[PDB]
Amino acid sequence: KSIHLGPGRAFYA
Amino acid sequence: EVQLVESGGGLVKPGGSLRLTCVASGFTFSDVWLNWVRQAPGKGLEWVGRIKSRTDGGTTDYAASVKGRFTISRDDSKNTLYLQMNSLKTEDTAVYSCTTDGFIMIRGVSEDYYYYYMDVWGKGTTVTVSSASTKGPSVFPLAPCSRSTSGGTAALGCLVKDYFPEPVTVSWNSGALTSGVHTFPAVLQSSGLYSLSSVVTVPSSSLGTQTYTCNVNHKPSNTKVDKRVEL
Amino acid sequence: QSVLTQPPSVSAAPGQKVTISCSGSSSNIGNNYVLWYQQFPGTAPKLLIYGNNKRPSGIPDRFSGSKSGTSATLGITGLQTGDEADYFCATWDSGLSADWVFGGGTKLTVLSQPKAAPSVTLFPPSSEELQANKATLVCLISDFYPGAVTVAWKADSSPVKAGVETTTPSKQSNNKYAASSYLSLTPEQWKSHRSYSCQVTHEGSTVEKTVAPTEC
Repeated sequence: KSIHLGPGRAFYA
Repeated sequence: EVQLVESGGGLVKPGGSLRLTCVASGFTFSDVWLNWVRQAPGKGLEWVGRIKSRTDGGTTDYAASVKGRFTISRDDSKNTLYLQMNSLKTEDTAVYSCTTDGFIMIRGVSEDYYYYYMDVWGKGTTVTVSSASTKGPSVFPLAPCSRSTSGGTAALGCLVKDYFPEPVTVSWNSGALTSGVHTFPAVLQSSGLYSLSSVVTVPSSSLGTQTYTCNVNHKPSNTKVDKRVEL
Repeated sequence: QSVLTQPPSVSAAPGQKVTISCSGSSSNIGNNYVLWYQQFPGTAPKLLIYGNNKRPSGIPDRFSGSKSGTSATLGITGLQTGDEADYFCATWDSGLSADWVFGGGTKLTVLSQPKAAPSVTLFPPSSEELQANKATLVCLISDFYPGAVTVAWKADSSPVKAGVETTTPSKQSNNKYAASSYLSLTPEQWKSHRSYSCQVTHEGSTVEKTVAPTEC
């Protein structure tokens, strides 16, 4: 599980 | 030695085109998303666009102020990022920088968090969209409106108007005068032209004892001007 | 004309503490996570804070960040002279292009010398220039510390925004600062008002000079 915090980023992974 | 180096900046007529390039080194360039950003003199930083990494689809996003006019592309094999700017406007004038999106990852008790940020920044390349071209200054005397007499000090000077490009050199009395001389940084007007002032402070009581002449030198236009200031 | 609003200037002595505010909307700071950067002249911005309040390794706990609603704050305590730099907030936009967005920047001064009020000199347009069909009033601002001012122009005591161009403040060779403001008008406009003023505000105090076309 990977959370992505930036513009244009798929929150989930 | 992680680094980003931009080039290609210069003077361009409004309605013109220009291509900037950014070369990356010291890191796996294909792994990262990249941004172009820009900063006008005396203004805040503004994001221009991004291009994602090939694994994330390689697509581009643009600021509403440049979409339709600017195009971003990368060449992974040459560690190179490009910005093709068409229909340039005077308001596109800025220092343009390339940046990567970096991250700090926090390993959570179950799951990993990725905090992204503009990480590696290039030093920037200057783009000037202006109709201005080499022009020597107009020079005018600066004297007080009110008769500046009796008492303490008086200020007198030279207004060095409307020249392009920088720099201008101002001396007083052929460099003999240095005490009380203050030459200010130039202001950039919306025409694309610079103006600066140089002032000299003297005792008021002393006013007709000698002369004051500013010697203005504009190397880019091979112009020199000597102007006496009478108070 | 900066997406996120910061104060242009802040200062305090070594040992003291300071906060720098950053004001936005629901669409940037409200929805997303705020970052802070420190930049020295000539140098790449350094990440100071991410995720509203997290410090990268190497950033000491003297730096702290917080967010509430649509504003964010950066705090610095035990100020060192090495902290004198520009600080700017960053987040991103929730719109279709997800722009990164930035504060305009705050220059922090760590006070090393007493505050100095600016010397202000205001010159009228010259007789020569008026005959060139032009008129520039020239306001020269020097010897102030810390290095920030705001300049306002008045004609017949009413505000004038049009035709004004001010430089950023610049470091003088003596560690104080200088700035310049130019008001451009037509000769006929010049001759139309009774007085003109350049008003420089420094640290809550204003120094003003005036000219009147009638002397010249």
